[PDB]
Amino acid sequence: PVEAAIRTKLEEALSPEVLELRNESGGHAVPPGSETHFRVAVVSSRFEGLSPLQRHRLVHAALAEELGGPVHALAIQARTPAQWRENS
Repeated sequence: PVEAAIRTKLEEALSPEVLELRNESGGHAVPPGSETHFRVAVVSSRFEGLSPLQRHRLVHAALAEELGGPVHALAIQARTPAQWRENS
């Protein structure tokens, strides 16, 4: 399932601390074995040194197949552990 796959792929790609994620694709008339449509939240030490928009544009342009490989539509939120530890 694409949530276990994107978990594994992002753990190979950007070395996470933490994730909270969901598929929305049970909302659509999509074929059996299809999970087209997705949401992610992520914490990683790889997301500091950056503006929030700057890092988002970096995942969206760099990692388009690494996020959206088996998923024809998805959205992210990307975070740092010191922000997540305190308040988000």
